[PDB]
Amino acid sequence: DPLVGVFLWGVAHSINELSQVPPPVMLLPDDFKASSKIKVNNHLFHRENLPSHFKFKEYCPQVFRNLRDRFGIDDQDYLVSLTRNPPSESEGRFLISYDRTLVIKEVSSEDIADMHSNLSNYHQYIVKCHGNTLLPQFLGMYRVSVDNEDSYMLVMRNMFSHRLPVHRKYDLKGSLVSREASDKEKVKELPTLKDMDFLNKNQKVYIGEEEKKIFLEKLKRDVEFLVQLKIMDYSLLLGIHDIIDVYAIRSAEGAPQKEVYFMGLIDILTQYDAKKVHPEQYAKRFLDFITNIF
Amino acid sequence: DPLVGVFLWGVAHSINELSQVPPPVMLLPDDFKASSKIKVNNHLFHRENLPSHFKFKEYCPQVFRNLRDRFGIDDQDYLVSLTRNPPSESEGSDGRFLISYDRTLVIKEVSSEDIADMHSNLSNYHQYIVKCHGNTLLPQFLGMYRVSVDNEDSYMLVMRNMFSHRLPVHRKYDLKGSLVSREASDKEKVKELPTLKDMDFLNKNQKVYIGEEEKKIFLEKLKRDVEFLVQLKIMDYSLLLGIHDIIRIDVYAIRSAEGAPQKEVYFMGLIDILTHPEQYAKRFLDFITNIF
Ligand SMILES: CC(C)c1ccccc1-c1nc(NCc2ccccn2)c2c(ccn2C)n1
Ligand SMILES: CC(C)c1ccccc1-c1nc(NCc2ccccn2)c2c(ccn2C)n1
Repeated sequence: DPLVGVFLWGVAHSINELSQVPPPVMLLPDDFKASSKIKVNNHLFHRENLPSHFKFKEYCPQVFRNLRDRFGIDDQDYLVSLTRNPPSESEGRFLISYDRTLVIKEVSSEDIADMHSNLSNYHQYIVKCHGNTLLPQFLGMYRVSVDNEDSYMLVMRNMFSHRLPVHRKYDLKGSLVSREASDKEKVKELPTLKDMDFLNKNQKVYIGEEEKKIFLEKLKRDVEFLVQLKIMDYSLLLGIHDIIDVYAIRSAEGAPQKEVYFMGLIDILTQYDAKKVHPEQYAKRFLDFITNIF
Repeated sequence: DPLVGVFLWGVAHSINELSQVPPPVMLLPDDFKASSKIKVNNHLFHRENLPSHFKFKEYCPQVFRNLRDRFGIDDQDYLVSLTRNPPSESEGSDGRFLISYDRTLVIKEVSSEDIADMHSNLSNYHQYIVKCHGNTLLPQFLGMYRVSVDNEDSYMLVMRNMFSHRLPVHRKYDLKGSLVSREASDKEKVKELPTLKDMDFLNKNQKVYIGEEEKKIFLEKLKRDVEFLVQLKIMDYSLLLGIHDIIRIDVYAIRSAEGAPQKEVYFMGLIDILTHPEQYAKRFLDFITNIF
């Protein structure tokens, strides 16, 4: 595909540019309004793999580089992960690094515009909690272009594992209205189940009091932050593996199952799928709901 | 300097793109109309070394890559030579003129009008080079670029150095064999290594002593080189002649004969070039055949 080829070229190009720049000690207001653009135009050359006209734009290169650092990702390992072997495509557009450490989700221009408003607060928040959050870990944000058709790509750390594959998968909002996976959905090998499917299966999460106190104190301040930003309609992604992964929690010793849990916050924007009441209230309902999965 | 920074960035960038492409076995007519352009534009990012706005264009990437190959230059060694260390500047050309740190390459700024002319003859030049197996007194063109910094485009042209990477030139002549007197000005002769001309050559009574075998070869080369320049309707070219007195790769170099009055090394090749002419050639050949 052209869009992926240009994307992988652009990542390689931008990481190389950044190796020349030394990392600042401190970000500045302008670093969050910054970009790097490249317009390439090969006439009667290179016919292989890339198109002859394309653009590539990295949003806030200094901020994303600092976020990669703060989430313990090295710029060379980031490049290796996205380019050394091609990413796989999952069901817009939604790709996983060969090594299954990273996720690349196509988004809309209006999504990029939303991301820009809160990137500064997000950065402050990340510094303040030392990269330790259930929120998505944003690693980079790009606009690849092919003949005046722009496509916005957004890279996040995978909330799921590089090794242990997910057997069951839930999107939990704690809605008053029925949240049920449709029949169309349940024909998939690993379908995205919802609130009602969770309650009907009588699913519980068994992790132990120490681990749970930590997880819920994390979720509380993550959610308080989302309220602060006047954001809502987020879900807890919950993946379960029946028998470095920053979102993973082992089953307690007492547990009725040898299980590993993967939990983090998501959105229509940040969902692990292709692109398709007051916020203080949404939070309280949401927290009640997900406090009762243990 | 911005222009050199962008130039060296572009060379590195263009050689890297070419490492992805495998070299064709055969060029096509389109390879000689081809180009690679890049416009970079960083808003609020990294006002350091490169500017935030610039373009870079490589003319005929496939053709210059084939020419580098045909003149026995490896694309990696070419990149190493232009970028590993910064080039030095000389001030004897009508624009910028740089020498690779390793003194194997020369980078001469030219004009848009020059580039337009030189483009039309690159195909015939390529034919000619294949036909003579890279072995010519003409410049060995290795690459051809347009770096742009603000509104201001500057066309750069890379050639193998006709002079040496080791043995430095002590004396230096530009010979046309003009009807008018060609004389170095007084301003000039104050320089450490001045560019002397026809009349200065004749007055100093300079001769070139190389031996009849080596001279027959050199003159048969110059004849077909010059016949080619006529074919291209080109004139106002000079023979560059540099001399190393033995008091202290090089494809243009010839050692003094045994019988010679001096242990000297000569560097000769054609310059101010790839674009009445029948006349210019005859005068030019007569003149330079009489330097031996
Ligand atoms: C806090 C949020 C992660 C974020 C980080 C950086 C910069 C901006 C944002 C953002 N994220 C959106 N959604 C994604 C989302 C929301 C909640 C949980 C998980 N993922 C947003 C907005 C504004 C409207 N929407 C829909 N801002
Ligand atoms: C065109 C050049 C400006 C020039 C004009 C008149 C007379 C001489 C020269 C000259 N030619 C050098 N190189 C040999 C060379 C030149 C061109 C192509 C290939 N090779 C020079 C310098 C200074 C250092 N070098 C190495 N000047």
